[PDB]
Amino acid sequence: FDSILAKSLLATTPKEDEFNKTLSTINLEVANKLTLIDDPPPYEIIEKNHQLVGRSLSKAVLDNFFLLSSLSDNVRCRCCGIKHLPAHCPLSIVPLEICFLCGTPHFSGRDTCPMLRNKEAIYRLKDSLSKSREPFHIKKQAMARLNSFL
Amino acid sequence: PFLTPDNIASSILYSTASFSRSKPDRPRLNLSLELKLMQNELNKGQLKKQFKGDLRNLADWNNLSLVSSKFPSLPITNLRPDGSFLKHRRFNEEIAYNRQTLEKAIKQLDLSPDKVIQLREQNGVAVNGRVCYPT
Ligand SMILES: [Cl-]
Ligand SMILES: [Cl-]
Ligand SMILES: [Zn+2]
Ligand SMILES: [Zn+2]
Repeated sequence: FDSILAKSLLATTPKEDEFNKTLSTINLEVANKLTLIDDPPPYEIIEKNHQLVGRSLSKAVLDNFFLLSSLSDNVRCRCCGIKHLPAHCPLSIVPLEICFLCGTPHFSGRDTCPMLRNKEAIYRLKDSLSKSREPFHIKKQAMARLNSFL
Repeated sequence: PFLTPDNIASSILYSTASFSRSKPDRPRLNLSLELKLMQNELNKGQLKKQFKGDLRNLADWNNLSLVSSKFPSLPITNLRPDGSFLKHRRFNEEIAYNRQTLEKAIKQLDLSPDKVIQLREQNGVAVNGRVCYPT
């Protein structure tokens, strides 16, 4: 009889009141002390328990964050690489960094920001960029980046 | 809201920078998480579609992990955002092993008829085709 595998067969994903964004906030600050701009989307998002942040999260903060869910007598979750409670994966509460252009968390790239898929939006950023107080060589480099989408 | 005349240019460059295998540690949004999922090859499988949208839409990870642990040989690159996956070689054999263990579990557990039905319902897999859809 496989006692550990049984845990996964009897397990049910948490509800809205369990393993929620509250634990994302808690583990984030815990993980930070073991080594942040906390924020409070016009489309459907699957996972709602992600604490959103306005700064980068180092590999150390992120690795410590995942270890906090470590739990013995459990199999290694092949998604996050942590032995954690079944159906309670820390990837669902990992804190996410927002893009200041759209206020949503996504990866850096050419076709990842929702705010750079419409020419009307790119122009609005070009006008805003003209009012920047940043060094000229950065405003120049950023202005070109916008034009490269047109 | 978060844009000001002191970070708008930096935000445009920071948010649009593309990934470079030659220089992978270049500061980029959620880089630590992107590298963690790249190492696990979750960006090249049945979730690659999602790596260009909101990270809160990558997948229902609570379920992806629950499925991945029920099928040790199921390639993780097969899991889909909702928990579905492309049937793997040892799929038919694992459902068999899962039922035996499940029944043995119910025996040792002092459950109630309504609760016994749920546990059996939780592990049902509808194989519509190339893809296997659980629950
Ligand atoms: Cl662990
Ligand atoms: Cl200027
Ligand atoms: Zn996990
Ligand atoms: Zn964005």
